[PDB]
Formats: sequence, structure tokens, C-alpha cells
Amino acid sequence: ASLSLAPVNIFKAGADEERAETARLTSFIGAIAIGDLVKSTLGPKGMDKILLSSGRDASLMVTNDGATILKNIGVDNPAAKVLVDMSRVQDDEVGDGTTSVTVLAAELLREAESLIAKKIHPQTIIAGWREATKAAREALLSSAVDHGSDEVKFRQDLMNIAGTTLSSKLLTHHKDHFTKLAVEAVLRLKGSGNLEAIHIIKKLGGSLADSYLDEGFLLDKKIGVNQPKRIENAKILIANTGMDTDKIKIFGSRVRVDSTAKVAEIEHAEKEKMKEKVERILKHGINCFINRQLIYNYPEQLFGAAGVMAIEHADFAGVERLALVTGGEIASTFDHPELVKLGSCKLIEEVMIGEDKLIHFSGVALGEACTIVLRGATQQILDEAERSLHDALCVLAQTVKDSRTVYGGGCSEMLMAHAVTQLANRTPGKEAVAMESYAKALRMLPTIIADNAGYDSADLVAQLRAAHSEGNTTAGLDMREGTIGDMAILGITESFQVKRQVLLSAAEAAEVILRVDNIIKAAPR
Amino acid sequence: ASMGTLAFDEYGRPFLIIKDQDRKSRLMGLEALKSHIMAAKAVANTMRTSLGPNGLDKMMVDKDGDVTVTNDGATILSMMDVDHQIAKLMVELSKSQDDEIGDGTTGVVVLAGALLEEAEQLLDRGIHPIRIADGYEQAARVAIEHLDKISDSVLVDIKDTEPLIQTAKTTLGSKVVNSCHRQMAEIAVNAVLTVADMERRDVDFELIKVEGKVGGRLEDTKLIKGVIVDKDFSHPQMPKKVEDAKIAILTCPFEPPKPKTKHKLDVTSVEDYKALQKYEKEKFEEMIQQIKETGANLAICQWGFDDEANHLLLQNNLPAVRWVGGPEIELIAIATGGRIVPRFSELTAEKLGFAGLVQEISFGTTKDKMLVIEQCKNSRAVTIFIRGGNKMIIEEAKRSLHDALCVIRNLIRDNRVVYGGGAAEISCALAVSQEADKCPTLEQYAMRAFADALEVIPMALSENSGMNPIQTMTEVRARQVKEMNPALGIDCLHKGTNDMKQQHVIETLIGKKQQISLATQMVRMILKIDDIRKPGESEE
Amino acid sequence: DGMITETKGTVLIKTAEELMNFSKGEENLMDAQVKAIADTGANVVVTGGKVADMALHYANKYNIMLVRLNSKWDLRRLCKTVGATALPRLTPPVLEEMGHCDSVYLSEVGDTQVVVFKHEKEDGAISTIVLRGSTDNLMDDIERAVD
Amino acid sequence: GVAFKKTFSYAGFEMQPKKYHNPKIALLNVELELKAEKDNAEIRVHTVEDYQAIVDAEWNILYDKLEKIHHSGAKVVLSKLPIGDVATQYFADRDMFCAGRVPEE
Amino acid sequence: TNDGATILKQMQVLHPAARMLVELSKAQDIEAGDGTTSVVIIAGSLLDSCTKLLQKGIHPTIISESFQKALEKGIEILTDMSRPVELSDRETLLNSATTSLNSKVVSQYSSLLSPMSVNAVMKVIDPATATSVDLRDIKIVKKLGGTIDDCELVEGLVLTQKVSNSGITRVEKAKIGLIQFCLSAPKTDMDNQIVVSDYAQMDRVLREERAYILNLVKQIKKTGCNVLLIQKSILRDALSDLALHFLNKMKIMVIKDIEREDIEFICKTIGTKPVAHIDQFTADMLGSAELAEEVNLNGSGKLLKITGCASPGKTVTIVVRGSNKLVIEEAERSIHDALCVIRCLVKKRALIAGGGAPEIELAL
Amino acid sequence: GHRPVLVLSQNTKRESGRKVQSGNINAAKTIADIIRTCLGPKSMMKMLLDPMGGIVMTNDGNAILREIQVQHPAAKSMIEISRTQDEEVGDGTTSV
Amino acid sequence: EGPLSVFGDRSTGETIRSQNVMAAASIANIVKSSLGPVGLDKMLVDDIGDVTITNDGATILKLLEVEHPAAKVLCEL
Ligand SMILES: Nc1ncnc2c1ncn2[C@@H]1O[C@H](COP(=O)(O)OP(=O)(O)O)[C@@H](O)[C@H]1O
Ligand SMILES: Nc1ncnc2c1ncn2[C@@H]1O[C@H](COP(=O)(O)OP(=O)(O)O)[C@@H](O)[C@H]1O
Ligand SMILES: [Mg+2]
Ligand SMILES: [Mg+2]
Ligand SMILES: [Mg+2]
Ligand SMILES: [Mg+2]
Repeated sequence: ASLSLAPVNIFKAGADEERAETARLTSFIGAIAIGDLVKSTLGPKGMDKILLSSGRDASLMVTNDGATILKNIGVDNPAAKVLVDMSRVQDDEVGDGTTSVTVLAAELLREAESLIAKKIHPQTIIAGWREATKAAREALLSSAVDHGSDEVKFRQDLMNIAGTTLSSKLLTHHKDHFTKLAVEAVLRLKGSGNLEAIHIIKKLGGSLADSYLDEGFLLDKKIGVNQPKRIENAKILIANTGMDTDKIKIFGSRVRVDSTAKVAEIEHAEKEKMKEKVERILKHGINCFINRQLIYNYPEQLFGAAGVMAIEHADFAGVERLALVTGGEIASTFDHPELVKLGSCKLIEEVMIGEDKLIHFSGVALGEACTIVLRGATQQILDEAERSLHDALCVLAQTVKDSRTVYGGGCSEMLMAHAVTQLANRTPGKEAVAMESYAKALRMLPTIIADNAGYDSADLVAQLRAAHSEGNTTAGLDMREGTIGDMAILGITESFQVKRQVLLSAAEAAEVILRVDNIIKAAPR
Repeated sequence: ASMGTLAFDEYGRPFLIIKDQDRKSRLMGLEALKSHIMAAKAVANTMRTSLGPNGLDKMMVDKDGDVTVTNDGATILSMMDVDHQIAKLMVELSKSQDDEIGDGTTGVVVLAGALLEEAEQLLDRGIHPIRIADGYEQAARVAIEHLDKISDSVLVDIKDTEPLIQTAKTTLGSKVVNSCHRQMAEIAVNAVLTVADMERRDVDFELIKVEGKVGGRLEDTKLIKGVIVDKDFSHPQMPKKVEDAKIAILTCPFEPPKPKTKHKLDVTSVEDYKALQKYEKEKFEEMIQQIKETGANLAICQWGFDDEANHLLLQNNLPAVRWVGGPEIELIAIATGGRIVPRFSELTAEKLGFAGLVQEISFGTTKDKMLVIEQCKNSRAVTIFIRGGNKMIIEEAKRSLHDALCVIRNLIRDNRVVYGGGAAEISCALAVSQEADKCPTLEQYAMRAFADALEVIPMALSENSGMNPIQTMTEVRARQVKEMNPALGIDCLHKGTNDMKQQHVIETLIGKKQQISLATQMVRMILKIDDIRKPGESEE
Repeated sequence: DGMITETKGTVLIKTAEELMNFSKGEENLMDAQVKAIADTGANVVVTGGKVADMALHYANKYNIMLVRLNSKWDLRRLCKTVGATALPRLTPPVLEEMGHCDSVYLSEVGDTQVVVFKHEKEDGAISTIVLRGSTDNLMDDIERAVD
Repeated sequence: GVAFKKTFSYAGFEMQPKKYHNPKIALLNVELELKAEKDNAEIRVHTVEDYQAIVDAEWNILYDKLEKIHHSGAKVVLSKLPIGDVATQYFADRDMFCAGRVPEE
Repeated sequence: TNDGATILKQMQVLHPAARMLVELSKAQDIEAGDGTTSVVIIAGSLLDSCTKLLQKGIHPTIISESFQKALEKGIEILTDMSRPVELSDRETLLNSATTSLNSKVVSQYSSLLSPMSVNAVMKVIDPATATSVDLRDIKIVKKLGGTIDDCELVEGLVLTQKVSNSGITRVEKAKIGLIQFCLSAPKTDMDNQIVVSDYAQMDRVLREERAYILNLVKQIKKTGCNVLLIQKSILRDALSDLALHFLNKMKIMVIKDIEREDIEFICKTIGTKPVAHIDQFTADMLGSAELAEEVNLNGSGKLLKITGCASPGKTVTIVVRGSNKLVIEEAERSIHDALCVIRCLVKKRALIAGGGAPEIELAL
Repeated sequence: GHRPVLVLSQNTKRESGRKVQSGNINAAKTIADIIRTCLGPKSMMKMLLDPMGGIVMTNDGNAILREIQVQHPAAKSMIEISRTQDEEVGDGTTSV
Repeated sequence: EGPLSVFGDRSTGETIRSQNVMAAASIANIVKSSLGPVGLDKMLVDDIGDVTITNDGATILKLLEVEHPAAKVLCEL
């Protein structure tokens, strides 16, 4: 018998369970719903979604990113939760491929539902899918091309990858400008992978084509009252000291005297200590001083009298970015001026962006840190542009780390499906059917990509399959007109890491979901 | 059938005996026994589908909607939201099997359910449940003796780990991490063998750190003969890699000293203020100099430190890590061979730990940094780092690795093994059947019921793999009788042969003994209960 | 336990030496007090308040039996039946204030542990009746009959 | 003999040996931690030298207790009161075993 | 209100398209400052045409690219109709300001408001070599009562804070000083107490407190300062009664509770340099002003004005008056619209006709 | 559910023993005390308020007893014997 | 309720047997005080004040309201 359908009841109130058929039905329904929702936002001709929050603030979000779509949705189906977490982990690993991996997992689970309806034990499906995944991974690895040795070819590959990544997003309107921007921003990192060194500043107003990558750096902080607003040949000192009612860290210390004259003397001594600290800072021979913490009025006027800029309250990210872009050292003690390196830049001034004022660092020495100003017509446009630029930067950083690239436009999926079919044609049993379903899902990915553009997806997929079977391993979808073409010539390329991660994560999630034959829910809180 | 008694006296006066007796319920005798047997049968039938390599998983949802996909029987029953007392007994039996052995948490529940199912028919035939319990106990004694008889020994030596690898692979076969079967088994075996007291003593699990980070691939799970740390270097401009690091483990914050007793330092003049400021500055310089004098390259602190100490450490080419947890401090000290120092005044060269490589590791586009302290000389602590495509498979891999480590620990404690796949169950059932013939008639029924209940594991294994249960089990039993070979089981993987010795399906002997013992004791405890008094209040 | 000031007691430490020596001096003082109490020949100490850990340690060191009676009525009745005087300080008892008894021991009756002050003589200020029974109500009725 | 569950060991406990072939056991009712001397103790100083002396005096009190325990010849230390991490590491450095918050019974 | 951005953001619209249109109006206000209604109506008309375009069977991607092409052509046409303008031509500036104010409630007062706005913009920028206007350098002060005809263009600064030193007002040849410390009893950053164990000490405490306060006041006076502005202090008393009495007895105007955010504006206007410790309080850090007086607005309130400053800064203050609060808010919004129009004329100095001419030419 | 099981029906009271006898005798005594003062040539009259709104101002014991309503059945028996005495001989209703 | 699936209560064994004896004993105890020359009559009130003073056993059980079927057997007896 079963726990639910037993004369005696074994559960508390509100706790139930779903047996084999019911659990499989619910899991497949949830997975197919997630896949259908996330799809239609896939490929060059994919539309965006409106995420209207039901909360008190009612946040409005217009996005094309699949991970963000799946993140901000109330999900109660546990398999849908599995797919959502897959998408989030895929986003964490690499910037792109969230929609691709989610759709692939959904199609795999649809094929699994069909196979189960065809009276096939799920373990056979899992074994066949493991074999097919091995074959597809081997084929994709054998298909990778590396161009990191050649500088110009690697730069061209970076431009192609950035364009391919930005083709689906809202930035496809100015794809060329945004691709150049993203490639330059990534190349300025000099091999470092910290995207936190790249700051994206969203300023409302202006066309989306008004966005630009600043040649130096931009800071959104202020300057002291009596300090210069513009210096030339700056010698910058970046610090992390207090300089705000700075107390000696002996917490048990106190002033205990028997006259107010002594209190005044101690106050004067405190001010003298602050003045001595400011003098020690000035002994470094600096023009601009940047502190992570607050700067109070007395050190402010002390800097002003010396004609030294004092930018205050630049947070940890701010001081890290300034150190990266100028080459200075974040110092907290000033007893050894010769052990501290000072950042240098040609010009510091205040610029007027929108209705706000920012500090502009021009002619920086190192420059291994970028700021990108995004101009848009709506807040939603700015947010979506930032998300798209983040995706492009993530993919470009991954390509810089690992230079292996594969061709997009469904070419990789078609090659994987061809390899899987070749493997399945020489295997007895129903595992051959399982691998055929694997290939069907792999082919369904470019089928959905073509459907989103309104083309004859069936005919295009048949042509691509025939071309790949014949031997044309670089054939792919051409969305300029709606035909098939050479992805190498047309310059649609993707990072090998992204495609491999998509394939492996989709296979893993399909395998873990398929193994489930019973869903047991506790009483909700 | 409930509500206890209700008479209200034969004189018509009120008859109140037990507080709130009109809202309580009770069951007596055979009805209670049948209800217990039904509940246990339901639990066992639910659990039996998750048995063997072809066993399927259960998706468990807690109160907050969090989802765990698992095949571990103990976890499934622990997260399952039961109300029946016998179901709680089954859950506790599975937890007991997990605690003592670590594996076989699903077999015990199925065995107990089968035993109670046979006891149902025995009771229907008109046998006192105490007689059934005694027969079950003595049949279990016979089965345990047979298990000891048919056991085989293995080498737990470090030079040859192949039997250990096979045992770990057999343990991990039913889990989802079988896609990296041999790799996971080998890392588990190496982990257990590394952190173990050689002379058959205990394997201490606080020396094994299991960490799971999302991203990467499940194949990227690796064994680190050191410590993985969630922290990173304190100063952002500190170097990201130290070679031949001479660690300096400290539990003192790099701050001016502070007495624990309530205290007040009086400042009465300007000279006092100057002396206090000089004292603070000189304390910072002195602690940095004391750290540097030992020749250390890396400093590890537990309680964090402030800006002046951070910049002094950066300026003196001394990478440092702050806010390291106490267990992590202990693990680092054990692995690197250093000593935990409570203050800088006691820091010497001989208390410094040595690590071949200290590195900071990125995880893609996440900003999350973690620290690796590996390449130790004779590291007595080990760490397992698990990757995956989602957190759920990460948790499942964590519990599968725990199962493998527990199995290897059991092998270290006792090196005798028996061959699984239902071969041990079939041999025990045959031994019980031969013993029943010599026994007087009355206990024969109990012994035969015990044997038939033992035969459920091969039936479940065959049914889960798609084969016909009764035909396969009967054929295997006939083959075992025909040729003396207690290694013939259920070919779940369809490898062609039934000999589990050749197929390397290996289980710990003590695991099977504990399975049978715990199942028998719980079945007896349930069979001895003939009365329930629930509150029956339907409270909220 | 060592007595404390009634208004407010704070340990004002001004040097390291006083901080180091304070606990040692306090423990030495308590040990001296307990040894002075024991030097009078006393071997049973009955107190009406809590017992300090150090006091219990030093009493155990000198083989002294401790009884802690919370209720003042029991303390008064024990003083009547033994002949001792309830001293208000930890000073060693003078000869007249020291109580005497034929035997004091820890015993178990049924499942309850009791402390018995027993006189061998057929006399004394207070005599007790130990009532046994199979029910609390029965013993209460027997107590009413005794009254 | 006597057996009881392990009672919340602190950091540094895992370096203590877990087997002794003729140990001497120091049964104690002592809190071996850095703490205030008394709940009503107040320290009043007016010099940094006195501040350092007070800190060193607290450390010396704790280390004097630990050194007396070590020189008693015992190898296993049990206390009803908690035993801090400093004492645990001190005993680990001497190849000794410690356990705090042991139940009174 | 008549401002399109204000109307849109003041009412909750609850629809994603409407909220995006509100954001569009906000962005137009940020970049331009006027035309916030025209842009929204243009977007609505474009989508209304998109309705029939989609119904005709056109994918909503050909429409977007065709709209981009039309936008580029329209930008070319608008640039073709544009006429070069330089900031030296005051007539064009006045005409632009009047056109901006034509659609507001202050259309009748335009003859006073538009020259005021043009002068305010030109005061805070250099007419040559300027690329943007920081409107935060123009401070708008709203005082209830009177007539919009009573709006003023004071070239100094207006402080809403009252004068604590009652009895001394309208000091001429002011030597203003801005201090950021407190004129009260001594207090150190670390906690401090004074212990008294003798009556002589207990009297000496008050005697030395008085001496310290008197020394502070005398050192302030010795620099020649006669107007004192005190920054607002929360932890410690900014101005004690004894300090106020000493300052009053030495003929010094005292104004306390100056906000921390207004320090930059005050220093840019007067020219004072803030002082945080009495050691650095010298004569060179004082701002010289011709007059610093407090004026009453016909019983509707009191304002402090400092008119006439040696080396005046690039800041101006506009005082807005009105019968009730609503017309005052609308007058402030309209003046802001005029200032934004002049700012947009400062950068990309090109001019076009209005009255629907450029847009009907665009249509043709 | 599980409605309680009873031998006799609900709301079925039962008294027994000395209490019943004492209650019956006390009810009879109270009934007697009601009209004790209406006997003899010096008897005082009583005013009775009918539920129908009428007023019965009388000295006869039988009328007084029949114009009141009682719940104790012993009082009912007393009223019945008063009516019997009135019907049989015509007077002596207070005396009986 | 359980595997029987009957919309009603059930009692088996000594539970029902005691109830039947208790119900039968209740009827007897009603009329045990009205036996023999030293017996005493009973007073019955019919919920509307109708009084029935009787000593006959049948009359007492006729007017009583009995619910238990075992009691009804004795009352009809
Ligand atoms: N210009 C293009 N031509 C053909 N296919 C493209 C082009 N740009 C992107 N694609 C395809 O669209 C798919 C989805 O990319 P996108 O929607 O940008 O992100 P995600 O991979 O997260 O869905 C990719 O697999 C890629 O092959
Ligand atoms: N390769 C195999 N071939 C046949 N039987 C196996 C194999 N691996 C495991 N089994 C059987 O599957 C049963 C269930 O094991 P498992 O699910 O790993 O843990 P549990 O015993 O807790 O369910 C074991 O009793 C074992 O005999
Ligand atoms: Mg993409
Ligand atoms: Mg197992
Ligand atoms: Mg306008
Ligand atoms: Mg008469």
C-alpha cells in the first residue's frame, strides 16, 4: 500500500505525498512550465519580459536575462526550484547560457516524459543520457578552436563573442558600439578577472548610444570646502585611516582631572595629535588624498590650508578601484613615507554628467580599472543595459581566461546531436531511444532559436542536420535573412566554457529530476 | 473502538476516572497490533523503492519550501513529517542504523516491515506475539552466526587499497554520484586512510572537512590534503599566493591589549595623552616586529584586526588572514604541524606551521574568494571540496561521501566482509530454513516467517531492476543450494553473472549484523505493544 | 562563606601585585577560618544559608560534615534538640555554644535521603515520630491522629 | 570505572592525545579562563606601564594556575567549571587531556 | 501643477507602460528640464500608430528599425531648421525664457520672472568657455505671503535661521566668520569627568569655565569679526548662554544652527573659509560683506540677507513669494523650467521656432 | 463525534434517600405555612394576582391554593388534597 | 474509521459485555428499592409537572426513557 492511501493515516495535517505517476507528472509539468516561460526570450530575435513585483514597492523590471526571470518568481513546484537553482548556478559560473541551459533541461525532461509514457524504465534513460552526454562532450571538445596565441585573431574572436552575446539583449540596437566598449573594458583589466574593477554608472537621460567607456576613472564623491577643485600632475595617496574624532583604541581610557583648565589642555592635545597626523600625511608630498572613511572638519581645513584635495567616504570598492587605476597603496600608517607608493594621474577635475557632478581622473598611470557611464531613457532601460553589459563582460573575461571558442547559431548543438545520433545508431536496447531523445532536445534548442525569429524552423533544422551529416561542421543559422550559413565566415562564436557548462548542467539537472519517484511535502509553516 | 470506557455508573451518578477521558482515544490488543503493522508496512513499502543501484530518489520538501533530493534512507525518514508513533519508531530505527554504521539505513526499514508483515499472518493464525518475537530473536541469532560463518577478510593496508575501493564503490553505487564512481570512492578511501589511528582505533570525523561550492562540475570534486578556508587575505593588495609558507597561528587580535577585569585608565595631563598615544603606536609596531622575528611568512588570526595592523602587515611582506573560525584554526594547526599561540610574546620559530602552498581561489564571476592551505609535510587532517551544477546535488554528494567514509571506517574497525546483492540475505534465509527443520513445531512458523522476511531484499533488488522478483529469487536460491556459493545474488546491473564475489559487490559484515539486530529488536518492541492512549484532542 | 560589606563592596585594584595576590589571600583567609572552626573539635557544621565552593572544599579537607537548613524554624528546632547556639558569624564556637549529639549520619528511608540527628539517651528537648505508609493521605490522617 | 560523553571541547583539543596508559587525574572545580577577577572588581590605573602590568598579571594568574596543575604530575584534567581555549591549548602543548563543564554527578 | 513630469510622478499609475512613460518624463526633465509633456505625448502617439502597424501584420522589429531610421532623419531635419545662437544675445535668451514661462501660471508675471531667470543663470556661469550650468548654485527660497511681483534676485545669500543675538541687527561692513566648533564648556572626544573633593575646586571649576569661554570670545573678537555663523552641533552644545552673553556684550551678531550641507554654498557665496579650531581663526579667513541685515516680510516671516560681498562667488539666491503655498510651488517649478531652458541654451547653442513648426516640418 | 452513550435518557434527574423525605415534608410544611394565618374568625385576607390580570381577594384556603403555581410535586399533592376537601364537604380547606 | 469503513461506532469483547451488564444493572437498581413489604413507592415527574406516584415495576419502566438496547430488553421484560 501507500502512506496516503492507507486505512490508517501516517502524516500530520497539511503534509501529503505523491507517488510515482503523480510525482513524475508534477515534476514534468513544473519543468515544462519553467522551460516554456524562459524560452521565447532566446536567440537574436527573442523578446523581453516584464517582471511586475507584487510587493509593497511594486518594483518594475524589464529584462531578457533568463536567470533574473527565474530568480524573481514565486515558485512552489520543487522541480521548478531545481531548474531555478540550476539557472542561478549557471549565472554564477559564467555570465551567459542561463536560458539555453534551462530550455535544454526542460526539453530533456519532456523527452523523458515521452519515454516514460513509452514504458521505459527511468534508469535506462539515465544510462543512455550519460553515454550521450559523454559523446556530446567529446565532440564539442574536439570541435573547439583556440586563437589565443595570435593577438589580432584573439581580438577578433573577442569582438565576435561580445557581439554574439549582446545580439539577444536590448543593446543589439548599438551592438557595434557596445561590443567595442565591452572589449576595450575587458582588455584594460590586463588579464585580471575581477569584474569589480569595472564600475557601471547608470545616469538617467540621454540616448543609449551616449554610453561610453571613460578613458580614465570617475568617482561619485565630494571634495572638502576649502580644497582645490582641479589639480594637474596629481600625486594621490589612498588611505584607510579614521581622521574622525580619532580615539586611542584603549577602550578603558578616560580623562579624569580636577579642573576645566586641564580638560581644555587635553582637548588642545587631541587637536594637536590630529594636526600631527595630518602633517605626517602631508610629509609624503601629495596633491590629492583619498580616504575610505569620513574626514571631519578639522582635518578638512588642515588639508584645505595645504591646498590638498581630500576625497572622503570612498568605500572599500572605491579605494580598491582607485588603487587599481592609479597604482597607489592603501595605507593606514604614515611613519614611513618611503615605503608607500603614491598613485599618479595627469589630471583630476569635476565633470558634469546629467544633473550630477563627479570627480574625473584623467591620464591614469595603471588604468587596470574601468568606469562605464550608461545613459538611457528609462530606469528599466538602464537596468537592462547594465545586466547585458555584465553578461558580455563575464563572457569576455571567461574567454580571456580560457581562449577556446566554439561556433554559435546552433552549430554546436547540431554537432553534438550528430555525434549523439552516431553513437545511438550502434547501440542495442532502449538506451538507443534515450540517446535519440537526447539528440532531439539538442536539435530542439536551435529549433526554438529559429522559431523566435518566425522562420521555417523545421526546414532550417532539417537543412542544418543534413549539412552536418554530410560533413559541413561549421554550418549554422543565419538570422540576417533566415537561411543556413558558415558560422566561421559570419563571425558567430561562443566561449567553449559556456557551451560545455550549459550541456553538463542541463544533463545533470535532468538526471537528478528524473531519478525522483516520490515527492513528500511537510506541513507548511 | 476508542474513547476508553463510558458507563456513568449503574446508579446514574457521574463516573469520571481520567482527566479529559471523553476526548481521548485508545486501542487494545489485536486491533492495535494490526494498526502498527499497517503503519510499518506503509513506511517500508514507501522506502523499498530506494534500494539498490536502480533505486529511485525521493524529493523532500520542508516547512520553508526548501527541497532536498536524496536516496539516503535515514535522511528521507528524518525529513518525513510523520504523526503515527510506529512511523516515528521506524524513523528512529533508521537514524540508529545511520549512527552506528552509517550505511544500510534503507535495508533496516524494509526488513522490519517484512518481519511485521509476516507477523501479521502469524497473529491471524492465532500465535501469541511474544512467541513470534522469541522466534524472530532466535532466527536472528542463527542468521548472525551464519553471517559470521560466510564472512571474508580484506586487507586494510595502505599499500593496496583495491578491496577498500571496491567496498566504497559498492556503497556509492546507489547514489547519484555514480557518474564519478571510482573517483569519489578513491577520494573517500584516501580521506579515511589519511585521518585514522592505525591500530584499529577510531577514525575521527572532525578531522575530515566536507565543503560544497556551487559551479564547476561534479567531476571537479577533489581531495585536498590540507584545509580549505572560506576567508581570504585581509588587505586587498596582499599577494594572492605564498610558497613554502611558514604559518603563524594566533588567537590574539592584533589590537592593543585589553584586561578582562573591569578597568579604567585615567588620563590626567597632556603628558598622559602623549604617553598613551606612544603606547598604542609602539604596541602595534612591537606586535608586528614580534610576528616578523620568528621568520614567519603567513599569519593566521581568529579574532580579526584593525587598519594599522593590516597596513603594517602589508608593509612588512606578511600576508595575513583574519576572523578564521576556531575549528578552522585547529585544522590548520593540525595539518601544518604548527602550534596555536595565544599571544605574540609566546611566538617562537618552533611553533610555526609549514605549508607548501597557500593560495586564494576564485570561483568565476562571483567575487567569492576562498583560501587553500595544502602541500603540507605530514598533514594529519584532510578536506574534501565538492563542486556541482546545483546545491541539491552538492548536498546529495555530501551525504553520499559521508556514507562512503562511514563504510571505510567500519572496514577499519572490522575487516570482515560479506557479498551483497541479496546473496547474504539468501544465505541467511537458507540457514534459518535448515535450522527450522530441527526445531520443535511451534517455533518453526516464526523461523519460516523470519526467513521469508529476509528474502525481501533480493525481491526488492530484482523488482527495482525490472526483473521478475519471485522467479529470479527462486532461481538464485536453487543455484545457491545446488553449488555451495553464498556469493550468488541479484544481478541488478545485468552484467551477465550472478557471482557477487566476481562482480565485487562487497559489504561490511558488521553492517549486516547491525541491520539484522536492530530490525529484530524494533520488531519485538512493536510486537510487544498492545495498547495506545493518544490524547485525541485534535489540538491546533 | 566569607562575610561581605552591607553597603556595597568593590575590589579597588591599583597595582599588579594586589591583583595577583587578592584571590590567594582570600582563599588563605577562608582556609584559616575553617581550620580555626575545626580546631575546636567540631565535626558537624549546620548553616542557615548557602555554602561557598571554597568553604565546602576546605570543610571537606578537614573532614567536617555539612548540613544546610533553609528554614529558620528547622535551625531553631535543631538548636533546641542539640543544645547549640546559632552564631551570626564564622567565629569558632566557644565551649558552651557548641552542640553535642550521640550520632549524626546520612540514611535512606524508602527512596528519600534523610539526615538524622540521633540521641542514644531517652531524653532531649525535641523528639520526632517517623511515619511510614502506603499513601500520602493515610500518613496525613495518621498525623492528624498524632496531633 | 566511569564513562561520560565529551563536553563541548574548545579549539586546540584535537591535538591532545586520547589514550593514557597510567594517567593521574586532577579532579577540579575551577574555571580555567581569562576573566574578571571578581564580579565587583575594578582596576584603577593612571600609567601605561601599570596597564601593561595589569594585563601581564592577568596572564600570569592564569598561567600560574595552569603551571601548578601541570606540575602536580596529572595528565588528565577534569573540571566542573568551563575550561577555556587558552587552557586547552596550554594542555595540548604539554600532551595533556582536558575537559570542562563535566557534570557534577 | 502644469509640469508634465510632476503630474506623472505625483499620481501612481500602476501600469508598467505608464511607469516607463513616467521614467521617460523624468529622464527628459533631467536632460532638458522642459518639454516633459511633449515627449510623453509623442511616445503615446508613436505607440498608438504602432497599434495599427501591428494590426496590419508587421512584426514589432521592423517597426523598431524603421522608427530608428525615422528618428535619425528627424534629427537631421531638426538640425537643419536650427539657427546658431550665442550667449551674448540677450534678446534670444529673454524670448526663450518667456516662451518657457508662457504655459505656466506665472505667464502674467513673466515680464519680471524671465529677466530674473536669465540674470540668475548668467551670474553663476562664465559666458565664454562654459559647457554646462550647475543649477545647485542657484538657491530658491520660498517664503509665504506677498505677491509673485515681490520675487527678488538677491545676489548674496538668504539664511532662514534667526539671529540669536536679539537686539543687534543690520550690521554694516560685516566681517563674517564661519566656525565649525562649539562655544561651550571644554569637552574632549574621549569621555571626561571632573572630580571635586574641596569647595575651592568647586568654585574654581566655574571660574575657569568662565575664563575659557571669555578667552574664546575675545580671540574671536580680536580678528575684527562682527558676524558669526555657527554650524549645527548635535553631541555638544554649539552655543552656550555664557558664550552668547559674551558675544552680545562685545557687539557681534550670532547666528547658530547652520546646516552642514549649506557650508559649501555659504563659503562659495560670501568667501569665508570654515574654522574648526580656535587656533586657526584669523582675519584672513573672514568674508567681507557690505551689509548683513535681518528683514521682516510684512509680518509673514523674517529673512537674513547678506547683500554685497567683496569678491562675490558664482552663486545667486531667488526669493519666491505668493499668496498661498500652491502657487508658490508652481512658481518655483516654472522658474526651474526657465533656468533649465537657459541651461539647454548654454550647451548645444542652437535655436528653433516653436508653435508646432519644427514638428509639423518633421511630419511633412 | 462519538456521542455519549447513556442508559437513561439525557436530562433525567434522580434523587433518593433521606433527602427526598426531608424535601417532601418541607414542601408540605411550607404549603401549610402559606395559609396558616387564614384560619379562624380573626383571619386576614389575601390579595392574589391572576396571570390573566384579575385580582382574587379572598380568605378561602382552597382558592388561595388553587390560584398559585408550584413545581415541587409534594406541593402539588397538597393542592390536590385541598381541592378534594373543598369539593367533598365544601369547607375546612385550611384545616386539612 | 480504519479498514472496516463503517459510518458508526463499534465495541467488542469485554468492553461491550460490561456495558450490557452495567445497563442491565442500572434498570434493576432503579426498582430494587421497591421490593417487599418494606418497599417504598416512587414519584415520577413527566417534564410538564405530571406526577405519578407508583410502586408497580412495569409502570415505573413504562414511563422511564431508556436508550441502551440492553436496558430496553429488561424494560420490555
Ligand atoms: N547573431 C547570432 N546568430 C545566430 N545565433 C545567435 C546569434 N547571437 C546569439 N545566438 C544564439 O542565441 C543563443 C542564446 O543566447 P542569449 O539569449 O544571448 O543568452 P543565453 O545563452 O543565456 O540564452 C546562443 O546559444 C547563441 O548561439
Ligand atoms: N552493483 C550492485 N549489484 C547488485 N546489488 C547491489 C549493487 N550495489 C548495491 N547493491 C545492493 O543494493 C542494496 C541497497 O544499497 P544502498 O541503496 O547503497 O544502501 P541501503 O542499504 O541503505 O539502501 C544493498 O543491500 C546492496 O546489496
Ligand atoms: Mg546570451
Ligand atoms: Mg548504501
Ligand atoms: Mg516648456
Ligand atoms: Mg371553613
